Amino acid sequence: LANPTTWALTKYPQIYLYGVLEQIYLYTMDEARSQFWGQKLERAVMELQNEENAADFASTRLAIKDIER
Amino acid sequence: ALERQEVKNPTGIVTDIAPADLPLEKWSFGNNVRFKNGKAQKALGHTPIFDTAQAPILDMFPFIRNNIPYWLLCGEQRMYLADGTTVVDVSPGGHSASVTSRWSSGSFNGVIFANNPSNYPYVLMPQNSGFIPMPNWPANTFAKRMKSFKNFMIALNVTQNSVEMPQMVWWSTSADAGGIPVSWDPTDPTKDAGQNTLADTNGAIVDGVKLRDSFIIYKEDSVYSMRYIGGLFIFQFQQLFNDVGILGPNCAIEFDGNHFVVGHGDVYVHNGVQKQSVIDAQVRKFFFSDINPDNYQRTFVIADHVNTEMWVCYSSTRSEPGKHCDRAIIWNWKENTWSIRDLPNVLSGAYGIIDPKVSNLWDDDPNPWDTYTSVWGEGSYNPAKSSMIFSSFQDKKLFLFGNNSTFSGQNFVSTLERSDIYLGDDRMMKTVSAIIPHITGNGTCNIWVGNAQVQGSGIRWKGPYPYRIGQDYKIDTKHVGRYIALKFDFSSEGDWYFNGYTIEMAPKAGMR
Amino acid sequence: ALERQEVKNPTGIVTDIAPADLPLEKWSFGNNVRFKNGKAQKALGHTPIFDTAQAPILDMFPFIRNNIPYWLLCGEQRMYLADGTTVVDVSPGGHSASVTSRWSSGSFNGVIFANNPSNYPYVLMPQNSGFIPMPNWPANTFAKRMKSFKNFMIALNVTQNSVEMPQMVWWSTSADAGGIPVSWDPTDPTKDAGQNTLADTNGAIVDGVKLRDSFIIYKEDSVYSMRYIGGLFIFQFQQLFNDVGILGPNCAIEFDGNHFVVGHGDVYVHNGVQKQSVIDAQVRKFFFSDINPDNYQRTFVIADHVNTEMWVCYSSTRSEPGKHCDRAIIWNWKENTWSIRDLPNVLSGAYGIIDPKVSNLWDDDPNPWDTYTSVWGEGSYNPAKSSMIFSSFQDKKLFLFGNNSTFSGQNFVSTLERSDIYLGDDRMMKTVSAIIPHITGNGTCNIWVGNAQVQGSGIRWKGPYPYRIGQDYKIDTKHVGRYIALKFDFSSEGDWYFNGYTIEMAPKAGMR
Repeated sequence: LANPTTWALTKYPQIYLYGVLEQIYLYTMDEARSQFWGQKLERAVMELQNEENAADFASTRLAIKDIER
Repeated sequence: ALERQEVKNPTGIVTDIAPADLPLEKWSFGNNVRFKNGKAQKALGHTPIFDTAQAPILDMFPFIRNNIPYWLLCGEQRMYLADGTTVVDVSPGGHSASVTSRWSSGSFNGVIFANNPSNYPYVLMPQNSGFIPMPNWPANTFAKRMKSFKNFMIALNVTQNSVEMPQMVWWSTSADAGGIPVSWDPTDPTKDAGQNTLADTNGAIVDGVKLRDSFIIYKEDSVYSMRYIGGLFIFQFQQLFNDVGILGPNCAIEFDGNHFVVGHGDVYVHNGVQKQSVIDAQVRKFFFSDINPDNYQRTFVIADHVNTEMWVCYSSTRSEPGKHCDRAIIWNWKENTWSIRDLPNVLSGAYGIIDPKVSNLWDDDPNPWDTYTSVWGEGSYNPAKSSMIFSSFQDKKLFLFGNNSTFSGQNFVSTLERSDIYLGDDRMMKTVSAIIPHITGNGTCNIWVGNAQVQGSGIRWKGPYPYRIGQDYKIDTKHVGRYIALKFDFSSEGDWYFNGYTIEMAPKAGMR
Repeated sequence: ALERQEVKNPTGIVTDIAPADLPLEKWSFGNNVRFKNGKAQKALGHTPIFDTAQAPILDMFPFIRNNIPYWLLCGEQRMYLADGTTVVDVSPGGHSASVTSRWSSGSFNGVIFANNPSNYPYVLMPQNSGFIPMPNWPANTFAKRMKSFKNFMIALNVTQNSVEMPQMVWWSTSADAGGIPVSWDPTDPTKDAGQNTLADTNGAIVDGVKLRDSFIIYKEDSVYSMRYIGGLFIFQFQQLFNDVGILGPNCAIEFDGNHFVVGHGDVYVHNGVQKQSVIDAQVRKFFFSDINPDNYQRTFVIADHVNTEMWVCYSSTRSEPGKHCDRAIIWNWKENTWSIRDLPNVLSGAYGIIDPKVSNLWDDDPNPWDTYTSVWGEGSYNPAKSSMIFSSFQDKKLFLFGNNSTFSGQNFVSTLERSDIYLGDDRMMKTVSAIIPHITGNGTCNIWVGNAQVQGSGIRWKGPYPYRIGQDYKIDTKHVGRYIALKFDFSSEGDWYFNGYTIEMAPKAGMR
């Protein structure tokens, strides 16, 4: 309540919506829907991380092979 | 991945058994509906009739004279005779009738007799055009009830010479070959007129009704039977029941060789040998808690043979003391179902043939298409079927019940509600995706869906869903809950038949 | 992984059959509960009434006079008459009644008659305002029982000239039109008064009750019937039963054309042709082991037609000898169920219409919201329904049973217990994770869960679990055992309906 808005909510609300739904179905002790919504949330998180990783293609090669000897 | 449960032909209203234990084909609550042939339909509507007579009318009696129907309407001080076109006064003078002195009447030897407890009996012969005092009637004698049986006239609850006595049955001479009885003296041993006293209980004689070949006499706490045997005693008396009686006059009707009786604390049916209750375990507690304490004597029973129904009309607790009957419970004897209906403050009713005298034509038709209507061939007058007419004394009106679908122009609301449906699973949570009603006709209905978490506790309802009869297939919603409840609300200006529905549910949604 | 077993509408208490053999819908033990319409409800409460009359009251009789209810209270030495507002003495002088000389009374030809075995019969005419000794009554004659049948008065268990004959039926002359019988002499052959003796068994006449169109006479060991035939013999006598009798006066009631009788060692129902027991295999052994040996003559039966119940009131072994009835067993004749109730040391009771004369208003209401209450439209006076009134002689009190949910302010405890539930598996051990009750109303209940390892052996109980009616959905526990037992304890200050429950169990926990 003290912090109504964050960048995460304004960038991709599906993440928060799916997470809250999964938490709700965990609380109501339902198993199938909880797993379904957990998978949806995990897929959304993976999509966001993948989009971040492929933001710049040149930087992908670097920061991988450092100090071998 | 969508389950469906179908409810087929739910009829009747039951309020004694808890709603969670009722079968799926019953309604927990309702108002302004009828049940017939497995269908729930809109309650009958009333239209004004005989809108040309003056003064309030107390009682009505239909009959046929000269191959023409005629309704004899008893007023507070004068009679009237109606034929559907004109009202003719036929009263001899000024009577002293009131709401505490009601009218009894009938036919005997072709002579129409009428009587009230505050005047000498009056008769009408086929030759005369008005009533005359009954010949040979003893002076200073009044009879609370007067009836005709075989070739005799019988008086019940009689006062004489300023001393009253309610436990004497008085019968006159046989006087066959037409005419009226020539004497009423019981002391004469050369005639068959006589008296008897049914005095072994504190109750008083209330009414007497024919049944097959017997005359059933109802006291306040017991039921007796009278049979004609001729010989030296004419009549033979026999006690039938000692534990129940009757509530008041006009509270016992005959149908199919049985008697439907409204007693004190029970409503039963008997054939003179076996007696059994018909209101038990259905609406008994509800009915015997709604009677107005100050008016528990206007209750009366009427019969609809065409529809095979019995109407019990009474004054509910919603009305202030001093008003007449405003509510009715209707029992169907071919299906054993009960229904509740509102009444427009009536006092008495009658069942008989009536001609409203309404032209059909094409250019004299108010009440647009979606207002009841009948089949194409049927007209406004059907001599093969009877009709019900009620009288509102305080409002001075006469209502004919039947075709019209409005309360004399006004629109009413019909409701049907069921609650606590869980389909044998009282732990999981149901989803309820859609409701498919089976309604045929015209109009618009409103559907309410609610849920309850604990049996018998509060219910969280969801907003009304409109449904157009004949066009819409279903209504869409989403209501998670443990115990389901449905409510159907029908407006007016349309005729509809309702014969079941279907619930479409998504997979369950947990157990807390 | 959670099994569920639902028990729906358990009604009735059975103690004769071993609890392990009862169906799932029966209670092994209970106290202070009623069964109706498949629901178990709190027992009725009593409120003091007629708190303005002096001296103890022996017997009570309601009737209607001048269109108003009136209750005649026959006390130790003086009659009283009450109308709900004032008590008026009407006794002529000083009677000599006692607990061994009880009052009989009734109506005949509009005259109210009363009698006790130590005085000449007294009558009350409609004109007078007091009682008068019966005219034409023979001198030095006393009748233990006096009743009215058709147009005759009947005396039973009669003493005359200081010699008692306990097996005579004495009938007076027939009454014409009205008034009391003019003679009682049997020797006169010009009248129809007479006597008969039912002397073929050592038993004595105890009571006589009408049934349909015949008068049933009960002896201590046999049952006879009498019928009116007129002619030269007036009455015809017919023996019905020889193996059973009656326990005492006021131990036989009529309902639905049958007679419910409490005999010596049995409680049965008969229609005059076929007889069958209704207490066998349910509470027979329990009932005929609890009656106080020194007081097995105060037992009496009363009827509740509105609730369709029969109350047998007796003095249990818990009470010190010399006290009156304190316990009751109630039988429901529409569902064939038995229940046990406590009583506040009463001696006699009556069923009739009463007006408590209590204003409704808004600012005259004790008894806060969660104390029974009724529907919104109902008032304190309901003429359409009757009520039960009991009299406590030793405490000099009059109780009206009904609306109130407390024992005149005091709170009582209702219990319902079932034991030895194993659901067809008597080897493995059950877990029992939760109990879900189906209770609607207000108040708080306590639930006890126990287990037994050997059928009929001791039970290990668990601490009471509180349950708030209307809010809590279930109670959580963990109780491993072989045979399950449940107990429900209801306090007072609330009205509750109980119509089944559900057991939620985890997978079994081995076979030891």
